[PDB]
Amino acid sequence: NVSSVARREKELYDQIADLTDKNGEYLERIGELEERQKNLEKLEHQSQVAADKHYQEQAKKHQEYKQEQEE
Amino acid sequence: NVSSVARREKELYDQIADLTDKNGEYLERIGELEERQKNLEKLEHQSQVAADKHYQEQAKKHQEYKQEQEE
Amino acid sequence: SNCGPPPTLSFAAPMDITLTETRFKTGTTMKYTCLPGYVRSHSTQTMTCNSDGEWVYNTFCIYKRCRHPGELRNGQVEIKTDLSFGSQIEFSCSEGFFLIGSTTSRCEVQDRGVGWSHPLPQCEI
Amino acid sequence: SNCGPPPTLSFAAPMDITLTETRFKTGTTMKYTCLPGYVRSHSTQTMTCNSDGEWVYNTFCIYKRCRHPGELRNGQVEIKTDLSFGSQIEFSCSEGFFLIGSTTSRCEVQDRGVGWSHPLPQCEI
Repeated sequence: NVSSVARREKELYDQIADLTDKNGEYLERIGELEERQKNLEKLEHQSQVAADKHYQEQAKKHQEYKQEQEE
Repeated sequence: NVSSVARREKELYDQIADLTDKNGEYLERIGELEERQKNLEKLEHQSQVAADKHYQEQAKKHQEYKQEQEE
Repeated sequence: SNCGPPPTLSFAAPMDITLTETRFKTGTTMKYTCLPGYVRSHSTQTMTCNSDGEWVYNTFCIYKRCRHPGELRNGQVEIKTDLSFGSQIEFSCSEGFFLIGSTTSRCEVQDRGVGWSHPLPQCEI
Repeated sequence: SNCGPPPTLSFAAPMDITLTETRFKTGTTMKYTCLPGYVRSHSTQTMTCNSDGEWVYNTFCIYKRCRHPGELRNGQVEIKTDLSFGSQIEFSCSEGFFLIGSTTSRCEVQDRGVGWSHPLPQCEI
């Protein structure tokens, strides 16, 4: 009795140190995913803003064509 | 006193709850995130195969053209 | 080489209420949502089909932990095990004192988390 | 209307060294790591410089926690508070017995985590 009660007290205190540790490994991971996904968000953005610069240029180059097709 | 050792029961058992619970919400987040990052990698992938296609189509619509400056 | 219909779990149910076709090609992976009473224990919540004609996976939903019910003045709160979903706790009073309430309480689902089936009893005189 | 040097923290240190410039640009966010003895309570580990010119943040590192020191046979272990970093515990024997070992223990940084500054004493006849 004296030795099973103090055993539960060990178990609880053992668990608490562990949960606050898991808790640590976990937002270690969501820290690094939230990071990539901020990087990837910027990369894909950069790509699009480029493929839009270019679509705009080719759109002028076809406007030039259409003209030269009388001149 | 045995009221402050049974306040200790609750005080501990409360940690093991509000920890165990936020353990499974960090997992909830790693889920959402590990998922998202997979849904993105396929979004960007499908945007390269589309880009590779339309390029391969333009490279054709060029050779057809070049083959008309001669024809 | 192929598997069959997904095994019914005791901690999670298949994602879509689908027909469950009696055959699945090797490699097919099913997604699962945690049953009420359970939380996520692993990150990914899935099961895969190997080249042995079997469904292999992790144990990815554990029991939610009930909070302690309050202090029981002039009484004992008896925790055989823990406050995990399903686990019972029993109450009792001191010697002079009599118990105005329920003797026992189950950790069942309340809202979409977990609570105590019966409230803390009274211990008066 | 801009940001001065960074305020020293009890729980975190920078990741990219502080030369403590006379000022910082409004909006710049600085990267922090956990001090030994601490773990993270929050996903993001930083602090930015707002439009007023001060650093603004949450408390992203809290204390690590030691495990129980073990069951003191025929003695009792007194946890004033918790086993959280730099918390002291005290031990003590039953009336029959006397203490061989240490009377106090501190939760201290022990290489890659937190341990007990002194081990369990024994309670001898």
